[PDB]
Amino acid sequence: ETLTIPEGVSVDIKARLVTVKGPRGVLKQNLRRVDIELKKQGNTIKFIVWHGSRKHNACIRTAYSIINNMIIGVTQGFRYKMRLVYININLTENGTVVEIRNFLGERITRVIKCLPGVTVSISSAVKDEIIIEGNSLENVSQSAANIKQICNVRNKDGIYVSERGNIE
RNA sequence: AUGCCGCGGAGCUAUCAUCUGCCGGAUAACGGCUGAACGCCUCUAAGCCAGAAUCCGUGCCAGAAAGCGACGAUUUUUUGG
Repeated sequence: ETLTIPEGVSVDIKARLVTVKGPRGVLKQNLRRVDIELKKQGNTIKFIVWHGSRKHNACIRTAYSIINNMIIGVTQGFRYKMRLVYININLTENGTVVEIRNFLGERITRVIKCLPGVTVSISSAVKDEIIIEGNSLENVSQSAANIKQICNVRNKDGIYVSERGNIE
């Protein structure tokens, strides 16, 4: 369990931080969640443990898995497919905020502001599918979950969601 | 002991009259995201969102008579300063 580092990646450890750099951009996360020592070998990262408890088995895994996500985020995307199921539905909003209209004919108009590093490009490749992309896996999925949650139906057709993937 | 009756300005007064009465934050229940342990799964393990007439504020009332600031003039040619 010594994950390595690809070409053109600068991993730095500083007060339990991960700040990997990449041509796609910069993406960082606070890792003040693991009480296990971190050692940087230059081309690989190793998580030594010493007589840990049961919770130590989880922590090294959680630190490891989040480590892997930063590495994929160097020069790879995190595209998510959306779905619009229906009264028809429409999306019209600019920038990193998304608005929904005619959701089951409701007069209300909702607003959804995506987290930094998550962008919508109002896809037109196919009917009823808007790609959402970015590097931060947490924010990219969090923005997508926010759109689904706010598109709620009360009392009781249901509105589902498509698959995932990578881009770039 | 306001003698009695009509009207009676002013004032007082009427849900018998008229005017005026917000939006911010943190949450509960509960629901999602990144993610494990228990090599899979799963909202939880750290964390991040969303969230009620709830709670805390801004707003409204008082203003500490022993909380405080800015500013003005400083007994007038007697006498005091």
